[PDB]
Amino acid sequence: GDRICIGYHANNSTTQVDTIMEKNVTVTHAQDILEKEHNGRLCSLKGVKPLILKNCSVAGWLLGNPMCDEFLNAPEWSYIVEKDRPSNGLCYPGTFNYYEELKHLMSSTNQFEKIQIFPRSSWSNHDASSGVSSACPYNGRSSFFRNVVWLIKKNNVYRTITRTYNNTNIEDLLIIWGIHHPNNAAEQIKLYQNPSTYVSVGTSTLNQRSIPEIATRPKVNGLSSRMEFFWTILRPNDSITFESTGNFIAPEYAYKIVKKGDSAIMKSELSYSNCDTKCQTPVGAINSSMPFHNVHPFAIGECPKYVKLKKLVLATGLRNIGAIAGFIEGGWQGMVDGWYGYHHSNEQGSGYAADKESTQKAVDGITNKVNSIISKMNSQFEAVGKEFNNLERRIENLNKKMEDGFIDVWTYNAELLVLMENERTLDLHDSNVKNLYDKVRRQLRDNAKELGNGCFEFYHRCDNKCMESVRNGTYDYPQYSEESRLKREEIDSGL
Amino acid sequence: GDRICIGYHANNSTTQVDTIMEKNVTVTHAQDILEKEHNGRLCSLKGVKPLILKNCSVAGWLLGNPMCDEFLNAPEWSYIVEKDRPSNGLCYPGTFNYYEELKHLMSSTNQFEKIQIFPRSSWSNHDASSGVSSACPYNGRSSFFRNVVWLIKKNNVYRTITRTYNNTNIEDLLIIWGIHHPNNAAEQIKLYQNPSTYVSVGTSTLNQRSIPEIATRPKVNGLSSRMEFFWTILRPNDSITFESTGNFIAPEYAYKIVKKGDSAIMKSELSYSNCDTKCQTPVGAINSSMPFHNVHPFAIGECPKYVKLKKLVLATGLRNIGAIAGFIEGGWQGMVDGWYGYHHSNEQGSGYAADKESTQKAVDGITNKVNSIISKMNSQFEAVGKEFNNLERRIENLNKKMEDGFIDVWTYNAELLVLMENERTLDLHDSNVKNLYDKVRRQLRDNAKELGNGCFEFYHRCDNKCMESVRNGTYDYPQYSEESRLKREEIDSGL
Amino acid sequence: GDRICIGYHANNSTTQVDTIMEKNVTVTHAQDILEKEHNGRLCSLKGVKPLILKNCSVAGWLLGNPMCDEFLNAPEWSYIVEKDRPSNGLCYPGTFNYYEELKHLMSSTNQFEKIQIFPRSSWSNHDASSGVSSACPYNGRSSFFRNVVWLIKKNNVYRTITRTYNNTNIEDLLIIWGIHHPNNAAEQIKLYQNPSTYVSVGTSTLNQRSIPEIATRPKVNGLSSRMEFFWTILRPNDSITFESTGNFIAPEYAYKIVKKGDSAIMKSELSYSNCDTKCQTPVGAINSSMPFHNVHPFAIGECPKYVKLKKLVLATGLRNIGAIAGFIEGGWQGMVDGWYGYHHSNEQGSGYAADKESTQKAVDGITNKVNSIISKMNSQFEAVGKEFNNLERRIENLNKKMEDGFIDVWTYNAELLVLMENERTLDLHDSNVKNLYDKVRRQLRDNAKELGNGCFEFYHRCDNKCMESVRNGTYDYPQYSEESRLKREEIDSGL
Repeated sequence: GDRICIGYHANNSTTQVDTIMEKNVTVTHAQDILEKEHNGRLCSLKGVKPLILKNCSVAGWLLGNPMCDEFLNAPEWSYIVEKDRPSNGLCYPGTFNYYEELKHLMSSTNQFEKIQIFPRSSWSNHDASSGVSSACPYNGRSSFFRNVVWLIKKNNVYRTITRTYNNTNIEDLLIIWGIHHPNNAAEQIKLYQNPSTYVSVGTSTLNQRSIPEIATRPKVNGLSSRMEFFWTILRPNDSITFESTGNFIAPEYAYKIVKKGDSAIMKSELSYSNCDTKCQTPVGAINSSMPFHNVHPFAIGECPKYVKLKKLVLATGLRNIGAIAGFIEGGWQGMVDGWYGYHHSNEQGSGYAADKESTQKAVDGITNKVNSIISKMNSQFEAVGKEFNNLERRIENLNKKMEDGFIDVWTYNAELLVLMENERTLDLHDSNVKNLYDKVRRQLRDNAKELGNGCFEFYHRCDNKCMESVRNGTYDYPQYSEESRLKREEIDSGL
Repeated sequence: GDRICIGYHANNSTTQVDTIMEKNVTVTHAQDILEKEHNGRLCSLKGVKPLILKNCSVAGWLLGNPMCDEFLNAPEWSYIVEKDRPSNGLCYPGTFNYYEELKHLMSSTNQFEKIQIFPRSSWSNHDASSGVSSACPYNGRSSFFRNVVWLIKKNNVYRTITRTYNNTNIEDLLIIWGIHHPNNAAEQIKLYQNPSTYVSVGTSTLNQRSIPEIATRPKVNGLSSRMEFFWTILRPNDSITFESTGNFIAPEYAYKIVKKGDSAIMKSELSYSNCDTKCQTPVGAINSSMPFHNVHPFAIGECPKYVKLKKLVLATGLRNIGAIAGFIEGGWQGMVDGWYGYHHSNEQGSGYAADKESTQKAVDGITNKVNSIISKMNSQFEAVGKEFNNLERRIENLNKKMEDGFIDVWTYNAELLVLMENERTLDLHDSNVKNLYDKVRRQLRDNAKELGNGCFEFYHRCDNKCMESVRNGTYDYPQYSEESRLKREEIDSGL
Repeated sequence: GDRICIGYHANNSTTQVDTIMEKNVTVTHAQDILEKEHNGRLCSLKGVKPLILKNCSVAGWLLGNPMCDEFLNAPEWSYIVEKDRPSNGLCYPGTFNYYEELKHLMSSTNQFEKIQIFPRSSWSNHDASSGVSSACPYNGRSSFFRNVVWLIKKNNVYRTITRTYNNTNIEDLLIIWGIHHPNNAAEQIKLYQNPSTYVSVGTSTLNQRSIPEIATRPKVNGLSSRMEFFWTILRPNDSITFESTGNFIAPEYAYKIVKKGDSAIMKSELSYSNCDTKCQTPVGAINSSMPFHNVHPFAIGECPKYVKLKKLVLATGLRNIGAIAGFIEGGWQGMVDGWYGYHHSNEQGSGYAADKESTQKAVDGITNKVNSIISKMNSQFEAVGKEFNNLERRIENLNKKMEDGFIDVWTYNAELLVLMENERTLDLHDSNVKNLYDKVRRQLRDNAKELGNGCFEFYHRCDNKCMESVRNGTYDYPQYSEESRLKREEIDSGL
């Protein structure tokens, strides 16, 4: 009898970590840091709803394709949701110049107020009612974009238009107009009389004469004529003036840009649910508590940072071992309120006391290391949505390589960070047990025999209140030096 | 007599590694991981040949510059090889609209099938034979692009063309046409009669009237007129219709895009050899066995990852030391089938036994660390070739900075990874010898004296079959405790 | 009496470092590596001055806006300085085609030589003197760009211009011309007679007919007409020919590109001072001695690498502790010419000798580790300035994300590098003290008692010239083995 042992925590845990060196390493304690679940709904972003375009495209909405619903309330949004291939775009076929630029402008803007600038009834000298087509049904009748006017010759006359709007607002105004490209020369004259026409737009920034390009094209949504649209931002206290002799698709309404800020155009097939999140992805929303996720790269909100991994587990405690007598043979499930500690084995004692001056010293710098790790990726790359047209493949690929590029880097970074100070979290625990041992050996010197198992046997009488002298770093050799002085010469001369 | 020593491997190796701390550190074993050789040929890519354009540019090929050879067989390719400045481009001078976009389309496509769409003999109302020029010799005669037709007024008449092709194929069709820009008004009328002409193209996606731009320009390849070309992808079950009153350079043949996939347009001056590779660079092919190379950034195939370094050597074993008696003084060339081990020195023995329960435990986690390192760069940036025209410098520089950017990052990553767990591979070996020592000391306790050289001398009789008791972690103190009990009191009372 | 202790340096230092584990860790020695000061001036770059555009924009300079001063001396520059919103741009309002491309060309070019190509007095058949406007005052009179000529009908005639310049120079020539867009058809005819006009330019590379676009626009700087400018680089031994029937704004002077190289267009509000630097940022210049700075991302010259941090401090020495008797209790302010060492305590001695064979061995591999760290970021991303127009937002954001992207990566890299081998610099010092201790224990074996405080007491007579035997690794056990042999049996049998 008369012993003392130095050992470490063990427990029911089966949590597993990885390092550079080893795969699958059972530990006492560890934190998962990778979110891999989503709710598969689309939700508001911290109280603020998305604009859900339904089966409509941004052009359908902005121009007022009769099939799309205007948002009369002038709502603010958190993001914009567009199906992958919407069905309500340019119902009248044609092009929409710098369309993807306009889409990118939407991503920095959060609220529109639709404003009349040219009332549909103020073109006394032209027909403002015949401009409808079988390509734009509203309740089955022929119709047309609601926010622009197909101007057409009145009484076989087309008096040359010159008309100005002064932006007397505080806000930028987004204005859209268009031009008509007919099938053939008979169709031009039947609509706008004057055989040779133009649409001229002027601001302080933009100067543009535009000309009808007559060709013979396939029937899209039923027609061969096309309609090409343009757009501009009119700054405050600037004016715009349109002049045309035919083919001019006039704006009636402009869009006040009333709130700029963080927004997004998310391609998703889902629809709205009564639900709120801090983080939305196109295939559902995230419980943004953990620092990394792998659900989707195009997540918006206050989000965890995206890494392409299947698991990412931080180690925080010991490995896990029976495990009898001392630290060399494993850890003690019998220690509970501490990570490293002791075992009495006394004239009176049993054992299992924890050294908390190095146990909370350990839970100190690892829970301080833990969030230090989370915060140094505070600045990690978040991807941003963008679109490109069939003649901008190179930049679309440039953009794609850049975003895959950074995700790969940051995925490597995140993994190598966990793998590495996982190996140093464990290498610390070992070093912490090994140093507990040396602080008791450096006090109990002559008066004890090193058992080689991580325990010591005492050449003296110990006493319970003297084995806190060793736990407290207080044990004085002299006060029982003279009792050990004699007993050991008895072993050298025992049996 | 009566000793035992603990030591490590040493060998004839002169291989050298680096760490954060030290340069040039001789080791027993190490793996080079950086490929720096190439064969200077161009080869097929795993059975599949490159399309070698010879002295021709992609436009020369596609349009059929009489100097370039068509590929009648409709072959599939692995990559496309274009000299840096080809000599057979637009032999008739002019421009080729969105040329670099078309080049980028080639990089995702692997096979064309040339298809007639408008046979050269089906333009009854126009001259299809006079359209040749002295800028396009074939065997010294005047000639012209073979895949397009220079249509010219027949009998001083130019009846207005309107002609349609319906893509009744499964595949995308690449179609090329062009327009003619003459020197002066006399030259327009002499060719196409009608003084004012146009070329109109329509699909469901594209609408384009095109107009002859007459100017007075320098003589390129001998002429002052120019010819401007356009192109489009016609989707399946879509049609295209061309309408023109003059200056129209008609397509005869279209290109079926019959195989899309991984391809590339490699600028290289070399020519084909009878040779095959897993990895091709513009200056030669790579023996793609090692994980990194530094031959060229624009390598394609299954390739090692590119880093801008001159050397990259992983450490896998001990440093390398004579080195007499114990581990404190160096390692033992006399140990051979193991990294760490022992030395007998017995009543009967000599020495040199290896501790394999920690020697393959070491070759375990380092050859497991080795390929763990290679695989975490599985996702490292591979560069992709792109071209830009003289008015897209900014993006070309954007693209260049991005690709240099990522290479710099991944070069830093690769180096810091080797340097760092090189220092921990060695720091492991030290720790492994130092722990072998402690497992024999923790068993042979009283019955041996620590010599300070990494050896122990026995206060008892050892026995060969008891010095595997120490190698096996089986040595019991008691079975010869009583013999050492006495001998040591004899030293304290010896001479 | 009769002792010896092993300990480490301590000092007056209060310098603090960080690691992954701990914040704020006092040390003996450390190097700051982050520059955070600037002088707030703009200076020459290693003898070579900037071109300071003052209240002028690159277009104002190049075209010769009467308000901007030509640089008659043909100076070379190091960078170009442009205010954020200059006030002297196109004084005559209009556009400048591919303006941002031209700005990007300036960044690779270092010297212009202005060259006459078409003297203002060589247009016999047109008025070369009436082309001035109230939008371009020089000393209050009406004036105009000095490097281009507003050509106007002479005597109600406008003879069709055709005029050629052959670039007979070694250098690329930058040439600028323009076209005039009038208010209305009355204004066209009053200036250039011929109602329908064009401006045609031809080189071997460029073919361009250009047409006046008459519209009704707001009054910018007082006018509603606009003027649109173009530009091209004419290669050596190529020619350019302009042909026009009206509205043609002719070049008089071209710019020889006489020196290409490293340059930049820095947006800054400051002005020149008599001052020189190796590194300039828009808000001032940097003392480019340290390896990192955080002053500004758009710094040019030989510069430290930019990281977004507030501090970055390398550890190079010990932590800092009284600290009495041995290494377990702290370090000794009394050791001065060394990091680790000893303390005599002798029949004659006092103490405090330094072990320099492991002290310069330590200052060796850390000052070798220090600059190894600085050099592995030799290849770190340096940002490059670029501009984009209101219809290139997507790429501007692409460009912005790329440059923020790399800065974030390299900022993470730099921090994780310091934090990590700070922890291994300190973990080395500990290991170095702990190994000093073992080399004296492995020699003084039986003849000394381990005190547990990092000191040993001698069972023998020591001698000053024998306690360099322990510092030199020379101490032989035998020469005083027999004196200790006896004394220790006296302790076991003392009182």
